[PDB]
Amino acid sequence: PRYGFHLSIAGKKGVAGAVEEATALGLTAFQIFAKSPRSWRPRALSPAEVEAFRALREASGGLPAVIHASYLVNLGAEGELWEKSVASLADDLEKAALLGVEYVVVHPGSGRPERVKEGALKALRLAGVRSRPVLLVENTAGGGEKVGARFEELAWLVADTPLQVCLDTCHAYAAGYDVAEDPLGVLDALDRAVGLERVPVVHLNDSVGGLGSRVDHHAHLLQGKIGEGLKRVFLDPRLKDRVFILETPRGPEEDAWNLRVFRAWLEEA
Ligand SMILES: [Mn+2]
Repeated sequence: PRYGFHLSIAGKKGVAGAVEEATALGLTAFQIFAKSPRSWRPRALSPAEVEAFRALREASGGLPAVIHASYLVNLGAEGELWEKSVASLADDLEKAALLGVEYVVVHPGSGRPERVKEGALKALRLAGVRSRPVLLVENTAGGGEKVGARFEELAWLVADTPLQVCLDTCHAYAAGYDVAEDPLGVLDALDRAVGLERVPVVHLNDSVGGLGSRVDHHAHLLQGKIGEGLKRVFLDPRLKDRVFILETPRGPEEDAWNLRVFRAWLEEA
């Protein structure tokens, strides 16, 4: 299984900088934003930057890449925040298409599940996206009016659409799926409801919150409540050809810790 982190695109290196950092760190997959997640403004992507990104990626393994939509996106919003969210996600998809990034992942949002599906489909249409890139919807911690806590709901969300799913282990744990003590059972449930063939990317986040706590607080590998449970997910034979992305604080110390754990686990495949 491939593994990586969420890398920065800020600075003079732009998105090309992320490709370089992935190679430097020795990652086998990576994730980036298509623009600052703190603002709705789209980030200009020049043809030269597109060429650099593609050339750099292809020259060093063509590592699978994922573009994460901003947390600002809420496809379940009833108000005009919906239009802003749909347009922002369409931008992510358009940028991904230009860069040759195969996946864009977004959280469902909060509200009526039907509104979320409507939003996801509208974004795909606005972006004029074909079979590529593929939009992935993540399962969530649930609670309140958050959509996607149950795998069965996600299965309905992607039914009759080209949407696929991104499993987040922290979200699942927070929602009530015992990834810590029954990681195999959680994957069995996901395969029955959604089908693992439609889960190309896994956000292998550990959790600060407890089982069914509805708390969405990511933790580094081995530093949360799931612990070695994530090892069982990472090494499950059914996911051996998937992409695993950790979404936690970045830095030399943090990265070294996480890479040492990922690599130790990989040796146990
Ligand atoms: Mn989260």
